[PDB]
Amino acid sequence: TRTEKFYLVFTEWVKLLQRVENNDVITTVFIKQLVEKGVISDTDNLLTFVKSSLELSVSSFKESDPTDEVFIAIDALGSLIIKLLILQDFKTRRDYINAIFSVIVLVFAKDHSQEGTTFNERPYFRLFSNILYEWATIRTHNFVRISDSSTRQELIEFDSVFYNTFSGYLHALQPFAFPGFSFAWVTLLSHRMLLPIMLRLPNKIGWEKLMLLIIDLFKFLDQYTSKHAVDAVSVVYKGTLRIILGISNDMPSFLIENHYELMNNLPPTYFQLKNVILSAIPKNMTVPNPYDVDLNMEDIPACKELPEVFFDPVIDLHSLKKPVDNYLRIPSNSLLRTILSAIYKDTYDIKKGVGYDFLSVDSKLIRAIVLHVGIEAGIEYKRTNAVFNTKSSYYTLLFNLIQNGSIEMKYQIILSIVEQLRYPNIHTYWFSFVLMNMFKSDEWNDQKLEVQEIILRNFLKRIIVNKPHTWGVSVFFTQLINNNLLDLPFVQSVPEIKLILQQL
Amino acid sequence: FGLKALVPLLLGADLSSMLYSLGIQDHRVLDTFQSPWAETSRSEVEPRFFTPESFTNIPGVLQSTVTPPCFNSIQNDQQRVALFQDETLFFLFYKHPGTVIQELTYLELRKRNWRYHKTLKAWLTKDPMMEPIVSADGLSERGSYVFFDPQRWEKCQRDFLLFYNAIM
Amino acid sequence: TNAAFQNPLFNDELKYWLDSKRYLMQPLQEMSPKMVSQLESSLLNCPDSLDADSPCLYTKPLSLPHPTSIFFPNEPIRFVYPKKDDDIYSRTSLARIFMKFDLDTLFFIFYHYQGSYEQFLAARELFKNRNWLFNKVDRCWYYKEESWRYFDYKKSWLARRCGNDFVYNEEDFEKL
Ligand SMILES: [Ca+2]
Repeated sequence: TRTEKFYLVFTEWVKLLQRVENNDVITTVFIKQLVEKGVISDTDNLLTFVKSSLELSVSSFKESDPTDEVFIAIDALGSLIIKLLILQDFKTRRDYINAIFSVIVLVFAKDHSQEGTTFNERPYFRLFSNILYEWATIRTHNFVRISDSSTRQELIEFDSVFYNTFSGYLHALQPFAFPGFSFAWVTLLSHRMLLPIMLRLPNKIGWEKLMLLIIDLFKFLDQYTSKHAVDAVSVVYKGTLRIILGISNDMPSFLIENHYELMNNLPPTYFQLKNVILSAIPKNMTVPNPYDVDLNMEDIPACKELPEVFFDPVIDLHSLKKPVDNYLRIPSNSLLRTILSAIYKDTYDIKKGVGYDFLSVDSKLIRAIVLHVGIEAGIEYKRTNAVFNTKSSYYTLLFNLIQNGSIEMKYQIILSIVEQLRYPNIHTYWFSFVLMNMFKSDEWNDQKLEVQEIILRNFLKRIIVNKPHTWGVSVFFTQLINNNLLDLPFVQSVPEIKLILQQL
Repeated sequence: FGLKALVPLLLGADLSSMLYSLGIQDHRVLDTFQSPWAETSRSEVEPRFFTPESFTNIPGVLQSTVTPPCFNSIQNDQQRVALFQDETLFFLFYKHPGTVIQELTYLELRKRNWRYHKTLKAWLTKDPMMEPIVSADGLSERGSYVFFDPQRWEKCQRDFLLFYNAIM
Repeated sequence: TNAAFQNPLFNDELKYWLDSKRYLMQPLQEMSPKMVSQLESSLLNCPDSLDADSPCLYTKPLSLPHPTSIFFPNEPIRFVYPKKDDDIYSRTSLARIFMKFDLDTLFFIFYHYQGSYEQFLAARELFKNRNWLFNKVDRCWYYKEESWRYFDYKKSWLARRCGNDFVYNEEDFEKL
């Protein structure tokens, strides 16, 4: 008669929410009178009640006709959960929310993976969306709708916990783990009562879990997208692109300050999405016409500012950190030699493909080193002169990394460098200087034309694609057509790219 | 070095239409974000919003003895409905089908010399600046009218051949 | 590792949960036929805006049922667009059309859909775009042109002047 107790309780709840408004004090009296009886006080009773209500609600969805309200029980359940969080005294609230999410994802998993499955993603999606809405509705204006000032303060403190918990479970519900939920999952990632809030929690405490989720997405895309592997996945890409566009519009600093991890996990053939992420521009900045031939970054204050980096790439340099910093601080040729050897030893990896192993360049590490050199360069410039110089440790380190590297090594270095050409800031400026000097350098050991072709390639990848183009790339390319191109031998060797060039 | 490279064969997509699909001056689009896909973005969604307590339980609206107000009486609610402007009646008529207030706004609009077109589901009224000319069979008249367009919230003048079996 | 997963009441479920971790144990995989099916049906059941929309199981009725003409609309209308800074509501069909609404219709909506989003947007139009102020104490909307006026929602449904002895006390007005 305990099963019947929980079933009847939930049924009565559903009937009530179809008769009175959600905020009706009759509801509050219901929950408090529910909690006086103690029928869900003890842990097993609570887990059993949430489980049974969940199963009944999902079944209710399944056995309803589309013309009905198929989410009634689900909707009521969302309300009941958040009201159970609000209207109780908590000695432990994190333990509660964690328990409830646990029950949900457990029932979810069994519904999804079992043999004769009749799984639908929608009722669970609806459950999560509703939870999001309910919390969104009670949280407005620092939980002002909560009467007790103590309880109010408690919820205020709990807010961030709520969102990072939700995100944690959402993370565990990612496409790799539960493909049958994928689209719903993606929708939840960009839910209007999840993404804009976690983009905006104070001191960026929402950014990490967001990046976790976005990385999950990118990885899922990369696994099932190649140049040859041409479908559902493409649909998922399209949605992703929409989401990233929204983010670029609303919170560009999120795309700007996470470009390292975002590039580390982004599929290499997603040219457009790469440009979209790197074209992000801080909210109230207006950029100069990038095609202005008479442009000069010396005459732009913005080009002297240091961009923010949410995750310091130096971590990913591991032991290399200490030597690389040494050489940058006070350069010498023997130290240069040593760290070149160290870097090479770490960047030339053996990757395990299917049926055979092969040599592989550690492109993530390369990006980390290039970004690190850029950051330290910008910092040295702010400290103050000798940073925009060929003799400088930063330029020399990148130069010699390219010079003594394999063709793949060269291409990767130059790629990460071009990635750093974004909005007007000190990185875009300095790396443009670096690139141009490399293009014009007379210090290449019989690899001048190779470097030039690699550079030119890395730019055509960024401009012969549809808009957006990043500011620095449009600028650099403009300076490239109007300096000291078609006379280059390797450009003549190919008529197809020669033509696209000729349009320019 | 063939691969590293200068031999590409021929991503890319015009993002203009996709950007117009979202809400793009500076404007947040994410707080009204319907879905990651267009084909499945088939309705606007309710954003977060703040309702002060003073917005609720407002007593005595138009002398109502109950809170919130309601319109449940054909006989007694005409006096309240009469106080509303044409547009407000249109709003009610298009928002509450099969209710007392739809019937009361129909009757009130009818009284203000609006006529309801059955197949267009749109209200029209005579443009005073011209006199109708009834057709020879008497089943229609040709005249100048003002139609109300509830999607543009506009009165719209039109020369029109109007059939009497089509209005009520 | 977590407390609810280790309860016998969920033992069976736990198995499937643990299965979800399999993709971590094997390094990389071409898409299983099964996974293709799952992904295909996830595409099929993809949640739409209506699924993502806010829940509402009950609203106090505005008006009793009545036998109306079959020629009237039989479903509620859905509006779609065919400091006055920008906010998240600025480009919604509702907000954009409320810009075209008469004070009469805005005041109606404000007092007859209390607690609703329509009310919220009406109040927003009134406050943000027409410089009316709302009073916590008498629930009236005021407007200033030393001469004040208020909309008499209680009786006359018109704008009435306040007396000469009216003073604006900010503590009595709602901060919007
Ligand atoms: Ca390595």
